[PDB]
Amino acid sequence: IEVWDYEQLREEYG
Amino acid sequence: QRGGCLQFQNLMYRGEYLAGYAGETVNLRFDPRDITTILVYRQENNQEVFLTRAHAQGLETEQLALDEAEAASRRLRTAGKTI
Amino acid sequence: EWLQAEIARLKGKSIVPLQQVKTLHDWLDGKRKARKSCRVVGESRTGKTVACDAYRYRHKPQQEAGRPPTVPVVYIRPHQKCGPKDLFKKITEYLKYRVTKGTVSDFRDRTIEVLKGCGVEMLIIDEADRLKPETFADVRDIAEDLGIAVVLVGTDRLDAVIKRDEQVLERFRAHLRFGKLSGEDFKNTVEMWEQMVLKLPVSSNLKSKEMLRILTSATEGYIGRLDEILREAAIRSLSRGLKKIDKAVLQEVAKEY
Amino acid sequence: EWLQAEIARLKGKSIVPLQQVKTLHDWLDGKRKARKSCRVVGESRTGKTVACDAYRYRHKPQQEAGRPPTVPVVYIRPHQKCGPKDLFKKITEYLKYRVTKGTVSDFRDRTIEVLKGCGVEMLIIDEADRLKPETFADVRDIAEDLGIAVVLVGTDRLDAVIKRDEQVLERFRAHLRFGKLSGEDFKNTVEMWEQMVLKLPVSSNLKSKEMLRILTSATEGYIGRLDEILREAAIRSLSRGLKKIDKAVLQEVAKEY
Amino acid sequence: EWLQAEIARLKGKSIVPLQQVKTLHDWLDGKRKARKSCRVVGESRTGKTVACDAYRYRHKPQQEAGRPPTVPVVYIRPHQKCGPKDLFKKITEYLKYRVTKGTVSDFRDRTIEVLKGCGVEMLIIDEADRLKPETFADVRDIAEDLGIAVVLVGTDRLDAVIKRDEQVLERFRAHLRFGKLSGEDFKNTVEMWEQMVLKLPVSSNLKSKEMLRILTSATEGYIGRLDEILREAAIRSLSRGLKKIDKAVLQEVAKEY
Amino acid sequence: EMLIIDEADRLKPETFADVRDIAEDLGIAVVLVGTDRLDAVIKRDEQVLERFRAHLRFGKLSGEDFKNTVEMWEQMVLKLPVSSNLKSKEMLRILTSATEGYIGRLDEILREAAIRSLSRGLKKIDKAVLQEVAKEY
Ligand SMILES: Nc1ncnc2c1ncn2[C@@H]1O[C@H](COP(=O)(O)OP(=O)(O)OP(=O)(O)O)[C@@H](O)[C@H]1O
Ligand SMILES: Nc1ncnc2c1ncn2[C@@H]1O[C@H](COP(=O)(O)OP(=O)(O)OP(=O)(O)O)[C@@H](O)[C@H]1O
Ligand SMILES: Nc1ncnc2c1ncn2[C@@H]1O[C@H](COP(=O)(O)OP(=O)(O)OP(=O)(O)O)[C@@H](O)[C@H]1O
Ligand SMILES: [Mg+2]
Repeated sequence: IEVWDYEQLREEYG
Repeated sequence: QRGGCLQFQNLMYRGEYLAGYAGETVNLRFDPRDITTILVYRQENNQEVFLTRAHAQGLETEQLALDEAEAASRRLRTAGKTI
Repeated sequence: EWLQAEIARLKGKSIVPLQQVKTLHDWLDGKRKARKSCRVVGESRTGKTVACDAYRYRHKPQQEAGRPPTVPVVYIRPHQKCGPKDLFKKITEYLKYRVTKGTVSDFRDRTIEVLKGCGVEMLIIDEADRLKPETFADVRDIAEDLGIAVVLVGTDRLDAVIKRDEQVLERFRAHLRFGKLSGEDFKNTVEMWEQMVLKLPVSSNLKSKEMLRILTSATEGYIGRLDEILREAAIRSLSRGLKKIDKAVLQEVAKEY
Repeated sequence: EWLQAEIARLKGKSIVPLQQVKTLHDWLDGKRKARKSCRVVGESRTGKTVACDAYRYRHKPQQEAGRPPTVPVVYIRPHQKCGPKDLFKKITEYLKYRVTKGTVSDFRDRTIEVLKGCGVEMLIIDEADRLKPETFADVRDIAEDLGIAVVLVGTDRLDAVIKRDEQVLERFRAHLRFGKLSGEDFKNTVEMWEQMVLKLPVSSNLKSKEMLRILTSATEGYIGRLDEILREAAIRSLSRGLKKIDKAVLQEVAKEY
Repeated sequence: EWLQAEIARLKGKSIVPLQQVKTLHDWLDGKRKARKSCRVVGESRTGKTVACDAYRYRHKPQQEAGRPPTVPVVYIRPHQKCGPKDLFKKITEYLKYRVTKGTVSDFRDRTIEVLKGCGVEMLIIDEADRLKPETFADVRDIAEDLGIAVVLVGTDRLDAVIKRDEQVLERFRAHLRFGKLSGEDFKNTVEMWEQMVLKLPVSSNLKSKEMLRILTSATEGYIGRLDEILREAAIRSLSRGLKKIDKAVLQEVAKEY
Repeated sequence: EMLIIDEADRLKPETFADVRDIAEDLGIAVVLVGTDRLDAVIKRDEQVLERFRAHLRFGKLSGEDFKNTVEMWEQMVLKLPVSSNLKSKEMLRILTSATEGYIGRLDEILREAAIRSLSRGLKKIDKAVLQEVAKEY
């Protein structure tokens, strides 16, 4: 199952 | 208090008319065998009159003697937890 | 698609004629003719605002070709820490007069002019306790100088504020109180919601004892909760594909409250 | 330097799909589609803010050529003793407008305009109890007037603050509670950190009974302690050259709590 | 000296055909045939003056036989606290006419005469908020009396000025917003800057994950910073005899901001 | 990288919102230093009590550790003309009852004794002069 880097989520954001 | 709250033995009470009297002092009249409901009286023209019944928010279906509420409060203060 | 029309309808809003609304309108019409100031009090989900809007939409602004509109009833709602110039700003905008820069005495003199020119008979002030204490001087002024029935609307907090000043309490003593639904009146109102507002294609028979043990416990008799709980249970039931509400799904919705 | 790369990685942060995050997103979609205001509550290390950032970082802003952004979900966090202007200032900045000097009503009017312009469906307010008591008038207003689901996030003190205003209490009544891990759920979660978060070169077998006693007494079931204990033990044990966590080195980290 | 050629190049300016520029020109072309006044808004480093200037370099003056020059687009930037005379002086001078010792009501009439004579279709007023509040009566008079589209260009303060007057707000109600770069659009733009603007003999490959982290932090999406930073890194690097920009020299630049 | 706040309990209760905010927003460790009263204040808010749990504790000197430390005061801080031999059992009994294991009393008692000693003309501390200083407590 997928787990996310909190900084990748920031980089992918609007 | 603001929003019609009363505080008594650590329990917070609200009731059907209290918010209109915020800042006034009321005589709580209570039964030590079950403090989950309190009668609230106020003074008008130097005559004490009945105001409303106040109920400890979120435990209206329970019962608590004043001794249970006091002993549990000491355990919470000793434990260091919020009340 | 059939479902998506019902899901749009259920998320909308309507005014149902109820006894408490009918009882307010027949009291406000008396105060409008007699020019008496008064207050509507009650708890925070009894539907006071819908009853006052339903009244504003009865007496519509009458129009004559070249004149300011004849507006019998004004309804306004103040912002928090409302000052005298904020109250006057809103009464002037409501009557469709644009508000220019000026001092408080300019705003006062202009508000007093437009209230006369539009022929106002009643001024309904919602959430009256957002008013700063000094503004009540201007509210009593409007009501003694002009023939205007000022209605203050609010929760019991309002009276706690009002009792701080004799001068106001005495203008605004006459009151109508909104209460909670019970007994036959709660039971009958649930059937009005089922037929008139939910319009589900299989009857949910919500007046049955097992459904009313859920609704009476969860709504505590408030019309605000009854509209919210039932629309949510209807959205959730139709989006799951059932043609009516059922005991477990209404339990799932009521568990959150 | 392979060690220094792991020390730079492990002091970082991640989001894991857990049941208490998947549950929140299914619930918040329900509130967003139905436009119903509500609150999320629970003890301070349950990870409510990560669960809400995982919501904000899904549902990304949509861009249309030269239009203002369409922003389905807004998450803001207020400063201490937040006044009406500070709430409006932050909502305006989050939708990417610069806020120019004005009176409180200029900030109010501009905020209502950008919320309605950016098509906002939901407003999430973290640490809601930093709000000054009067500002809730403006939060109730945003939710009454615009079709916006306001979500308040806080802990058990927030309820002690909400219960001081009947108007807020009867609106923000629907709620979800974040709880602590136990039994099989704490056991299963420890394996997810070992295999998805820590990335140590050999299995540390953290779910074994001799190790779960150590971790249970340390963490009390809080996800915010579990991530903290297991990052600190990984950082420390790699700086001593082991490929694992073991009984004595974990008891060294847990003896700091 | 080959090196002295390159530093003289990087110090200058150039226009890159960004989607946002294309989006403005396509929108203003609708407004130019329709003859509708409008405004362009956005943050100060987003490209607005350059995007407007590129539209002025399209639609350059015609000169058929025996006629005045036809000048479809006029563009001006007022100075600060620009009065009614100074606006007319700029419109007259942009159209190459000399002007001699007028009172303001001569400057007004000579401006209306050259705006008719040159066949002006559009008037782009950059930094519109430098206008004194009274000059908008002359801008509305130009826009109503002539068949001219006025485009006010500016920051979020421009809105604050316009909202102070109903007369203006309504002539200029329509709008387009300039916004910052993000996601794949920032990455594509950095790749375009490298090959289009920098042109160093060896590739720096700045779309590489490690380098976009430095630029995203350093620039925060403004097209302004992105350009300055990439130029300053090419200049500094070239002065030290390097063939490329690299990781260390780019961090040396970005730290100054 | 690190912010250290001494006497943390002088902070007004609301300021902790700003202390937590920084610690969470910026990669900055915040260290709160204080007495047992600090924890009595901290336990008055869950939100704070959980960001700052880890705790190192400073104790009192005892046994061999107090005895060994007395030699360091003699050979590195005092450096008197000839040696007072403060590790001897009778001088340790006087010092133990005086200081109660606190390093902030050991530093104080021995300066007060050494100043008296030198200003009266002694090349060292002795039983009676140290008892004169310790009797002030
Ligand atoms: N007669 C009614 N018909 C339909 N919906 C109603 C009626 N009365 C109340 N409601 C519904 O109840 C909810 C709350 O009603 P309302 O806003 O009037 O409460 P309120 O008394 O105004 O609250 P407050 O006192 O804080 O202003 C709304 O969803 C409203 O549509
Ligand atoms: N779902 C998750 N996946 C990964 N790490 C998590 C998750 N939830 C929490 N954490 C970790 O545990 C910590 C929990 O802190 P978090 O801010 O999420 O809790 P919180 O409830 O917001 O605290 P408070 O209520 O006091 O603000 C985070 O810093 C993160 O490192
Ligand atoms: N499309 C573009 N192509 C190349 N350079 C650009 C572009 N847009 C902006 N720049 C550069 O960015 C800097 C500022 O750009 P620009 O002058 O357009 O900002 P602006 O939005 O006009 O500023 P303001 O809004 O304050 O008037 C200048 O160095 C300019 O050359
Ligand atoms: Mg949080």
